[PDB]
Amino acid sequence: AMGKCPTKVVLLRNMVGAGEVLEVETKEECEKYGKVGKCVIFEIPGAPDDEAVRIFLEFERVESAIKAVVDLNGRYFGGRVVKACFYNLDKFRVLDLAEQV
Repeated sequence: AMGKCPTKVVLLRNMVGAGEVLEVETKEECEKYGKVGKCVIFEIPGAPDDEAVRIFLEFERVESAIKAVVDLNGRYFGGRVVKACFYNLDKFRVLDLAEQV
């Protein structure tokens, strides 16, 4: 599974439903793990409520991404259980953000 392979890009699922609108706020929260290159919120218009909103964080170093996944996977956030994993760097760069993880 793509989600298990360590990269600089972290995918956060089930952090919020559709919607609200966060990119600056999540990015600011994830600075504790290290420098964040960018943050992309992608909404799948399907879609199960715990998979509708994908939040991507590209860290400047892989160390920061790993720390974030370990710290946030399984975390309780406003009644929701967050799923954190890695995402393929190449897929992220061409904005192919709907891949199975």
